[PDB]
Amino acid sequence: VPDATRIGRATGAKAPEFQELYDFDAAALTLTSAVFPYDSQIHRAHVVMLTEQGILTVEESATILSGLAQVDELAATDGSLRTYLPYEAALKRTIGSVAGKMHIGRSRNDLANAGKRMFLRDQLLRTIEAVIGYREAVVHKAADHLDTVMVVYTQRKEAQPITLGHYLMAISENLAKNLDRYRELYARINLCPLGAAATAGTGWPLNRDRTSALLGFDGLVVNSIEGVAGWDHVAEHAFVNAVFLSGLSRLASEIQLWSTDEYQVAELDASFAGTSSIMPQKKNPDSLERSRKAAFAAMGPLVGILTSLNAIEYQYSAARVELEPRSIDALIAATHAMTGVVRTLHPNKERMRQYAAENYSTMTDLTDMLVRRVGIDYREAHEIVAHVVITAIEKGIKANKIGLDLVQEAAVAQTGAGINVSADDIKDALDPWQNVLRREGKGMPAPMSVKASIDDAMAELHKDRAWLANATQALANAKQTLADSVQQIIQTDRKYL
Amino acid sequence: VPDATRIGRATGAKAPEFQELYDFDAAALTLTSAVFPYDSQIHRAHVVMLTEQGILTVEESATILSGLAQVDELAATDGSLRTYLPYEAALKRTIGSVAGKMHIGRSRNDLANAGKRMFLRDQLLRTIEAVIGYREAVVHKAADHLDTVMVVYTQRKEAQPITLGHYLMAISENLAKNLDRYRELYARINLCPLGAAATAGTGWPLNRDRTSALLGFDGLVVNSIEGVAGWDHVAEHAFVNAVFLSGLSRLASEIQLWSTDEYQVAELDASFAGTSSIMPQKKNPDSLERSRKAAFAAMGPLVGILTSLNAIEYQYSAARVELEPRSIDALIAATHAMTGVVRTLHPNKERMRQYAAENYSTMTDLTDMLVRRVGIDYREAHEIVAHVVITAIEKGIKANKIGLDLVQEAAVAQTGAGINVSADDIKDALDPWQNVLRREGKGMPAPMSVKASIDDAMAELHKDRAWLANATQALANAKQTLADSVQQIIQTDRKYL
Amino acid sequence: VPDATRIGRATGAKAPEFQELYDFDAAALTLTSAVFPYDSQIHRAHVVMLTEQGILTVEESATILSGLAQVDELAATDGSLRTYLPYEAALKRTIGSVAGKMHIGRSRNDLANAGKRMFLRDQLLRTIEAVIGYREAVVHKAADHLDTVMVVYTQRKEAQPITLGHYLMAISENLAKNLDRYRELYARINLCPLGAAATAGTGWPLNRDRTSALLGFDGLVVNSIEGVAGWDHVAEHAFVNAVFLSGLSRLASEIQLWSTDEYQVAELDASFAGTSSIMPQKKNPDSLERSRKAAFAAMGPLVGILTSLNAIEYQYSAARVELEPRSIDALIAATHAMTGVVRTLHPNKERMRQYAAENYSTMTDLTDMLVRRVGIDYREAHEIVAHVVITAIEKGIKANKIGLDLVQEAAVAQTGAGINVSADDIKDALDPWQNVLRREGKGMPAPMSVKASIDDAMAELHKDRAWLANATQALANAKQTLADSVQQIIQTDRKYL
Amino acid sequence: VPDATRIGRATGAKAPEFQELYDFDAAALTLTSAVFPYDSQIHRAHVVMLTEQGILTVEESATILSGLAQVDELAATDGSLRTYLPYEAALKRTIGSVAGKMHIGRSRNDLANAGKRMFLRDQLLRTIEAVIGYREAVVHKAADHLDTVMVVYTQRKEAQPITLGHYLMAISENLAKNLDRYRELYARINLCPLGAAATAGTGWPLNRDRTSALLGFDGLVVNSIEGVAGWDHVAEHAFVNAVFLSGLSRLASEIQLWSTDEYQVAELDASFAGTSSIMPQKKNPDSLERSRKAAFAAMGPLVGILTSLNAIEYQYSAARVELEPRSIDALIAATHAMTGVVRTLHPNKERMRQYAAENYSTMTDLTDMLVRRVGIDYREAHEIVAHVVITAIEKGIKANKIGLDLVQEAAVAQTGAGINVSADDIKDALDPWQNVLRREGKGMPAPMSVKASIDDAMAELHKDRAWLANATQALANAKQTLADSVQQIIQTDRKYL
Ligand SMILES: O=C(O)/C=C/C(=O)O
Ligand SMILES: O=C(O)/C=C/C(=O)O
Ligand SMILES: O=C(O)/C=C/C(=O)O
Ligand SMILES: O=C(O)/C=C/C(=O)O
Repeated sequence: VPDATRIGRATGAKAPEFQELYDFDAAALTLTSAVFPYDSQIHRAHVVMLTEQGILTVEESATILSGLAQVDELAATDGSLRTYLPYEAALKRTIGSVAGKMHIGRSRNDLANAGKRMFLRDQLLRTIEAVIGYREAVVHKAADHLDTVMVVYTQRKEAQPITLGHYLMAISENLAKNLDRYRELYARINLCPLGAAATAGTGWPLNRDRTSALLGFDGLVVNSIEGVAGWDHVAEHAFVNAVFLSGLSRLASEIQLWSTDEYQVAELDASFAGTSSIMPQKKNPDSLERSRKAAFAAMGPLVGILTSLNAIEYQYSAARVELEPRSIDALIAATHAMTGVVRTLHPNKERMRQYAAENYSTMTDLTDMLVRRVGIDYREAHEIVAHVVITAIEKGIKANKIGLDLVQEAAVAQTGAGINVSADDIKDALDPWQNVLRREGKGMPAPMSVKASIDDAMAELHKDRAWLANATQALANAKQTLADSVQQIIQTDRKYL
Repeated sequence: VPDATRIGRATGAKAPEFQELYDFDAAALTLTSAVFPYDSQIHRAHVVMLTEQGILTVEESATILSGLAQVDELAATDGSLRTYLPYEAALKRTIGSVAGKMHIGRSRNDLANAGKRMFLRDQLLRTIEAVIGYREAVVHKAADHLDTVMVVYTQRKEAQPITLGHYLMAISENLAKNLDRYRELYARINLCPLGAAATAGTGWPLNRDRTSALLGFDGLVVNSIEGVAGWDHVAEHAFVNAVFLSGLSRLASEIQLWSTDEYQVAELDASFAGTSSIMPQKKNPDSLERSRKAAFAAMGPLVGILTSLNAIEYQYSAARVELEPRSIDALIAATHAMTGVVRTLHPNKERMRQYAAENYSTMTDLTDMLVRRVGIDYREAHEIVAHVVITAIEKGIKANKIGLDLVQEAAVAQTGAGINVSADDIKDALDPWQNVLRREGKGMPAPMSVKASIDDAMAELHKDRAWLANATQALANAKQTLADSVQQIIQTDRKYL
Repeated sequence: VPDATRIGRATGAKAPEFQELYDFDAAALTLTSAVFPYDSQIHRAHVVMLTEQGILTVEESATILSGLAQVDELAATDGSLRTYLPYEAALKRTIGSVAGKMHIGRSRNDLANAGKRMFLRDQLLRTIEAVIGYREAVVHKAADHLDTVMVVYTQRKEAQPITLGHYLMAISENLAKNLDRYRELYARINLCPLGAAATAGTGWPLNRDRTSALLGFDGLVVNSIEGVAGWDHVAEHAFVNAVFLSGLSRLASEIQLWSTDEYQVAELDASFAGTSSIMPQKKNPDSLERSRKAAFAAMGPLVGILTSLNAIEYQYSAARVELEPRSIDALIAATHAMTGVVRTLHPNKERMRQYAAENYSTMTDLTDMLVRRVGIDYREAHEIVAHVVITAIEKGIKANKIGLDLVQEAAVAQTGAGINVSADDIKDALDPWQNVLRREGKGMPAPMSVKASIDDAMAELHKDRAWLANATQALANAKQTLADSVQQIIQTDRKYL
Repeated sequence: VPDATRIGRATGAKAPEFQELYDFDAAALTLTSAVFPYDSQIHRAHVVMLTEQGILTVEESATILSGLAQVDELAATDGSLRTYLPYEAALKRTIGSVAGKMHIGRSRNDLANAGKRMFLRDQLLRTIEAVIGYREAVVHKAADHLDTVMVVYTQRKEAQPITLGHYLMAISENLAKNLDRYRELYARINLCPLGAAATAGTGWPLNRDRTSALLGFDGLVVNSIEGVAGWDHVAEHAFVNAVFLSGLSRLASEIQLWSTDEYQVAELDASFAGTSSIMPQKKNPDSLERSRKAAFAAMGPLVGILTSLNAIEYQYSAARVELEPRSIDALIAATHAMTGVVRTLHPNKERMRQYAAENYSTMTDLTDMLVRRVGIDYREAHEIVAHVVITAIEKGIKANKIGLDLVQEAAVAQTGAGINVSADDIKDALDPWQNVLRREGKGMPAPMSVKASIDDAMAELHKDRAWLANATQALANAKQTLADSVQQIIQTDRKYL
């Protein structure tokens, strides 16, 4: 059975990244099912620490640890075992009364806070990975379009000539700062609240540092109230998602206008567009609009979470709103979709140049030339060139057809006086590519300036990947260190007891 | 004329911090009037750079710079001159046509982005200052209440014994992370977009680094589109305000419950409470409720800003929502009010202790003691002690009156078997102060543990103040460097030209 | 296997309404799966109308209609068939090329708008039913507590004496107005956009009224753009949900304070409370806090939907955010939970009376008595009684122990003059039940006044149920009328063709 | 001094409605100053009722009423007198101790709730007036453009031919339903809470109906708790503002795309456009973007209000967020601005027609013609015409140049078979005006169908104005009835006492 939406102008298959936008909602896990595997890691790390602190015997610990493996497999198909007390009771039915001792010095409150942090932690690295891939495609695309002259817009009106590469590097700088936000957030998510128990700690002599290290945390949530009442990292995760996706909506919207039947300065790759069930001419920006949809929806969790925090005391509370898997899955799908949109975008270079040459985005350079050549102030030069545009539009004269006669008329009609410039000055001022070349300072569209920004971004991207690789490897090491400690307890018991 | 609200139980005057909550709304500036002084600084810094780049003659520059001082004073009483083009036109009427040259290589777009950043920058240091003062009062208050035994709550139910000092250090840790958020934000606000002009830079050879340095920025917004389209720092400023104030609402709510007629474990200082026009018995938490009001209201700008970014392209746009002075003023007023609330709070130490001793928050330690002494698992010990509580409540027996007989009954009724513990074990387990002393690990309420957290917080507070002092001094130095460069141009012209 | 959370003080099973709060998230349908059955109703109603308009032959219509039944059953187990074009293609594979004719004069745009309206329509009647059951329990509970004297609070401080019945009838009036909001919304949801096709209608001679009537709509969305671009009913549905649940959060919060260990003026029924895995004394308000959680979360869809509308043009758009089943399911679960909370709530009548008599909520009546008996203005009487309270608190004198001596002292100390009232006047003024009886105007807590409000509410509830019964029956009639028309076409073909 | 922004292409003056967008922020009142005049009306109405109930003597009443006039005039220049207790104290200093008796049976709680309702009530009629003027301009504009053929868009892609009049009547239907929302809200705002006093009523025998009638309310908020705790009408006012403005943003956005340099199918009137300080060619949609800005900002109050309600109990609370004058003023300014935008919009009729004829929006009619003429199913006809478009685009053939040859090729290439249609069938199918004429059902763009919608809208507008006139006159009558009752008391005292 084929994809029934790939009819008419919707040729070929959906790009896989495009298809993600349609699949994440039905495939998303509940928070309970997403967090459960991390809870079972906490059970092991907590039991190991209890053993090392002499609170559990090795026999007790080994019996518990082996039971966890059994119940975990039961919970793979029995969802009722994915919350704590049902899980603890199933462990009791599996290994006996000793199961109850794994909760010594512990509560559902610090267990849940820690487990949710571990889930958000992995999802944050997953997000940073996707955002890096987004930035990579943006920069790589820019490197191929240093000569792609086109107009930049302000207030949805043509402003001045730039290049497509110059535009994309604005997105690169946006993404660099959102990656900073995410990395800054990671340092606050990756703190271990275990040891706070209900909210006040415990009399049992826990080693909170050992539990934290075994679970991959880089530090503690120290105060025990903050350990269970702390929720700002959840709100912040929701916010960075929201603000990052607002910039993704803006690019999607920008490309959607580029790809209107009226602009026709860019076209979506067939693999990122759909069509209509009724209108055969439609090549619809489904990828862009469903990406924006996800950006709008990300407003919801942010408001729900902050509302819930505004509604309570500084306590553990079951009334706090969560950041759910389906919200994060939507962000990833949208980020992947726009990664592919950018990679496969087809700019219409000729029409881009045509607009730059014909639709008066070069008038600023004409104004600047008057100021530079004859020394009038900018406001006076501005009034003259404005008159040029008004007259040119009235007469149907494209910007690249503006000449000495029209400029002299405007100056006379506006000041009563001619103005001392040549037809070559005017010609050079109205050449959109010369407009680009002259804008060669930092962050400006001249190829050498955009090229420099690309070089800096490629260096920053290397550091982005390095930060991600180190954070990921640190978690993998701790997770392996924990698995080793678990088997060693089990082997010690099997061998000597 | 006296404060007519200070009647009956509302004795004395409002604390000044309390009064701030009533004054900020009517006293708040428009964004235009708040940003205008920074725009005039930009005019000077931009003109200086134009002069150093040989774009303006010294005569032109000096004439402009002296005119700015004149128009600035006019704008002190003529609000119509607080937007750019009216200001430029007034400068033209004051010094002549040369006024128009101060806009060379510049736009309202990068002028406004930079000016708003300078405003938010100062307001961010103002906020960091206030939050530091908030944390100082919280830590200083904690240092005086290491022995103030009281219950901590979870889900608005008494949980376990702690101390007031232990609770306040949860707030200290919350504020430390919000100070990190604010400092992280500062690095993104303190970037200079000047030189982007409309959105694509300019052909004029500007020195963007010089303009940035003269205005106190620590770096550039490089890409010219990002310079004018960039708005994420505004959304982020709104967010940190929102999440920080949500924690302030939670403390306000916590104290409001403490100070209910039913809890009576704390009382507001008369200078932070009001009364009713009809009910003479009322001592109302006006300070707390208007502080929460400001926290709820801070949700608004965050949503408005993010909505506006989700609604546009990655362009300069006049449709973007701003963070306004009155919102920031509300945060400061609430932060100052809660600073004073915490400083002057009157805890009722005797009733705090009474609840800890009588209302069963010590049952966990009783449970832990069974596990420790006889070795039963925690779940079984938990069921027994639960039976103790049920029976004690039925019989009207306060927790500190629970003895050997009642514990043995519960064990028998629940397991058919007695349990091997002494009356001294039970007595020690139900002593709320011993509950506190036993919780002596990291972040737990034992005095030595809270004392350690205070010591660390005092060290962190020293670094908070140091970061603030350095950031503030850097702006003062640049502002003085700019004033010097302005006079030197004016003096050079007066002397030689 | 038993409910492992029902341990210790969590006796018995969860009330079913309580359990709903734990089940709705994992059980919720996607919007696609929830809307799909309504789409298949639209296919039938649209085909019937095409037949009656002579666009389809009876043979064609009968073949299509019988195929719909076959594909519907396939889609019961094949989720891929729950969007239109896969469904249309499966119908094609089932009955042949004629399947494509069911889309004549139609689009996915007006099909989806109509199908989602039908879904929200049924969910709105479901919500109105639940809210009615909520109000019924509130009023019925009030009828049993006309004598249950207790204090009302303002700003979380005891204010004046009322009754529990009086408080609950405030909730009844709140719910009456939310039922008006919902009924007003229903009239805007129950409009049929079918016939708009893509956005501009069609050349085919459709009978839009017939399609609308067959699907239970009470009218048309006339303009074809509004038919597909119209989305305000979705935003409004989200809003009424949000504001209704904010009042439910406020009642939940009110009861949670009542049931604190410090108030102890009400207690949750065991079937609506939980306990702690660590603290055996906990009787936790899980029902209340998860109900508030749902109220906070309802903020999310409202913001997401409105953001998406603010982000587009007045067009059909795939970027619009939806109101999803899981959000509505959460509201129902919370409404059912609070319905049972109210029904089974255990007020502590004796302690309610004690607070009313002892904690100075009667001071207003004492003030009013001075004004009435000696004729002083209210502000002067207020200052005297305030002095009474201050002195009584200082001396540890409960309000019901205030006598002639203390009142005369305050008057002297405050005015230098005694005051002409008797000890019987004071006694009557400080009697909390007399406070209630004297408040006998409209909407006041006196039994006869609350009884009147109950009578009016019982009459309004009869009209609520009548409106719901009529709306529900109208849909059932249209749905049966449609099923009949479908079989008749099928029978006509089988018999004559 | 001229408007310095009216330079270059920004010719003439701003339209006054355009200028409103720049003035409302600095001119907006605080809520305190906006509500104060209504509070003084309440003082009079409450005193009158106290007199009629025999609680005040005529001498007392007359002395108070005359003092109110004096203090009101003082408060015109002394803002400190615009809150109750300062006002009451100034009245005391003016007429003596008797001033305190105006507060008998009353609180700041029900005074403030009622006063804010009266303010929102007037602002709601002001809003309904503005929205009516908005709808009038939309319908009147539509009546002049029944022949203005143009394409409608879906997903920002050309869809099918319509007319400008047809598009505007979608807005008319949107506004009709928002007027229903506002009128429905009015019935809930226009309820009087006076008589609730603090929250529990009073022992004084007030006539709540008389006070309500004197102040223009159409009924009571009955229950006294609901009278002071009730806030849903504030949230609802914020919501209708938000959803109404979201539709205004969508029209603004739609027109902004129409007026891009690339569409060029409409142009703003010079009086609703601005220009750039740097780019002389700019004709900027400042009116549209600042209108959308106000729509985004309206999200803020809605979220702040609902958050505050979610944060409290069902009590009077000072923590509740308000709907402020500046938010309402922004809506009015945006509504007035878009009223003028629509009135003065310059459609480019020739280019509108050109797009309709050339850019393939007529392909649906071509598809429908195949189905109608040869009887193939719609999906097969759709695939053929899709092939026509693909081939036509490849060959650069405008839609109106598609002929018999190209259609036969597509049919052959796609089915191997020709198709039995004439060149005249194709020609008629591709004629965009015939596309419009054929869409003649209800709500479709055919002139006779749009004309009918206009006739119905003109009838509905007459009823809109009639509802507004009646509501306004009812308030004017009550306000005059109150002024008369005040003088009569004053005259009775002056004459006989
Ligand atoms: O699939 C449809 O029926 C319409 C799609 C569109 O609006 O382009
Ligand atoms: O000032 C009043 O009238 C009431 C205050 C309160 O509710 O406590
Ligand atoms: O279930 C727990 O571990 C704690 C519950 C509570 O905070 O009361
Ligand atoms: O006024 C300016 O400087 C730029 C305006 C624009 O972006 O069009």
